[PDB]
Amino acid sequence: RSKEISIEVEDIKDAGDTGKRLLKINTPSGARNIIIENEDAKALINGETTNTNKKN
Amino acid sequence: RSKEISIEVEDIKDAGDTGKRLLKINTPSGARNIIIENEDAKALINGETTNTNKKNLQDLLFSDGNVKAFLQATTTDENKTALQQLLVSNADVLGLLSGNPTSDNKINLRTM
Repeated sequence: RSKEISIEVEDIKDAGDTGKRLLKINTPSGARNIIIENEDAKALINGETTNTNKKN
Repeated sequence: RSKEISIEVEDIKDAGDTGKRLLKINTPSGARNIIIENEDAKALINGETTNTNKKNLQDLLFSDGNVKAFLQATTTDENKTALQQLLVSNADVLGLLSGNPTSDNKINLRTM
């Protein structure tokens, strides 16, 4: 009868929507895409800014 | 096989690598260390920036190189010429600010 019963993210009944997205994410870039909504701030944190991002 | 299901993070089969690291983390600082890969951006968010972090953040924030030199408080004579042009529109006054006005600038500055 198995040994571990590896649950999945959606089995965690009091996890939040952003919380489940973060738990599923594999890389730091993916996490930043979830967490940072302001596109200019995200661009700064990614070290990749256009002239429009810089002005903003 | 059953007492209670006090599962652990690695029992969650479809959790991602970053997702499991975040679920295990205890503090906001730890979470920021996982999520933010750019060291200059992480330093800004932590409110703890070196002069190198500041210069690198200025590179992410501003496109104009003459403006960037001004913000670093280190300007060449070429940077100064360009910055003068952002600050003053009169061509004869720009001649004066250069320290080397042309003959025409000199005549016009006296008239002025």
